[PDB]
Amino acid sequence: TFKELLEEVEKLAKQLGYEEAVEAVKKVKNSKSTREEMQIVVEYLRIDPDNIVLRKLDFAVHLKDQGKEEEAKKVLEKLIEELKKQLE
Amino acid sequence: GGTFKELLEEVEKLAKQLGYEEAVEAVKKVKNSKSTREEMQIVVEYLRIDPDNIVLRKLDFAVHLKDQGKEEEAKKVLEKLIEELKKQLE
Ligand SMILES: [Zn+2]
Repeated sequence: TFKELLEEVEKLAKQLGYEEAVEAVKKVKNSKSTREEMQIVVEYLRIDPDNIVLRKLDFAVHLKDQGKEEEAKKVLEKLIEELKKQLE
Repeated sequence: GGTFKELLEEVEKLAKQLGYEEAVEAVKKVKNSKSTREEMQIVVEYLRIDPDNIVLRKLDFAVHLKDQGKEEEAKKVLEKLIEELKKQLE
């Protein structure tokens, strides 16, 4: 699921020491709507504009906002793969 | 240098001069948009094509801010982007 993929992202970014990213993913994972998800993304984009997790999370939430949930999840699967490859 | 749209016109001209063709067309489309919902629709289609383009990234953020009714902070983002583009140009 989207939230399950978010949880894996959060674990990998945590293992990588991305604490701002961890905070935003966790808050998006616990959001009640796409509006709130996107509000969270915007706040963290302000704090860390170059962060690869934030940038991919932004694009995925955009896709979820459009009802393109499968593509949104494919974005996170690719982010998970990138995080893993930095880690192994 | 004034409204959101004029700032967008200036981004569009500098990005054109630098040769950012995708970002030029996105900014042109955002500028001619009827709603923040349309503006965001355009940003997303162009983020898919070129996710690392600096103009697209700042445009996305400015449109978010406009979406939240923070029009003045959105203009400030574009003003910072215009400053950066003018730096790489001269
Ligand atoms: Zn965005």
